[PDB]
Amino acid sequence: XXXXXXXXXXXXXXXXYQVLREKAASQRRDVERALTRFMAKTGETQSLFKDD
Amino acid sequence: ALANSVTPAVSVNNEVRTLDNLNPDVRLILEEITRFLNMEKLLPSYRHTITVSCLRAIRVLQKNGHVPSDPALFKSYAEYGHFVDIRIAALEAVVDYTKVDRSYEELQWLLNMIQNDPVPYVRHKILNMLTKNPPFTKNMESPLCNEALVDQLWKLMNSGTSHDWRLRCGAVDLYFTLFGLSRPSCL
Repeated sequence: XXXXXXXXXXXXXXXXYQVLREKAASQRRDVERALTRFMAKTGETQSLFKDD
Repeated sequence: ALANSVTPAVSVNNEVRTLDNLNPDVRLILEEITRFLNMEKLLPSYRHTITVSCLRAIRVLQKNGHVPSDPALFKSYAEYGHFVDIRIAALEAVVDYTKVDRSYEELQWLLNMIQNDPVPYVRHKILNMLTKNPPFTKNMESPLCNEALVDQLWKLMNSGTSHDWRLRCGAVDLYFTLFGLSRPSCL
């Protein structure tokens, strides 16, 4: 069958529900912290300690 | 619930002032309250109630010696052009700050803003929860109300309070709490 016949390729399955929504919530947390740092260092700033 | 994660016993000797970048889960709580404060600065969803809970959390962290006892954030959120709830939470915070810490100057600013602001309800609730949460407690007078604060409170009962009846009613409540059925031990 290595020479005559053939097959078909998909090459992408994970199917892990809890892992998928962990990845989605981690990406949401990353977007939160990224925009947090962005407009944290962008605009008018008052800190918690001195010069955070 | 993050505000109800009171951990008062981290600073054993001096851990208040950016020594450890204080550790280990208090910093994660600071990360989350920073995220929610900046989200409600960007999103805002319904009255900045998340910001009210975050300011209560920041005051609890100031009461546990992690973030140092500095009113300047609460001062900048007791300003005029905000929502009523943000301002009322920052004013509850600075009333409890004047209770615990010995900040006389922010009390002077608080009385001057009792005199000078156009919104009645913030004055109402300043006087209400200043009576509920009193500094300068009767017959426990360490921060020395007798110097000139008795005079200025007597003035604020007499003058500058012809606006509403209830503001001098709250000042009557103030003299109920502060040196009530006696002389104030001045002369």
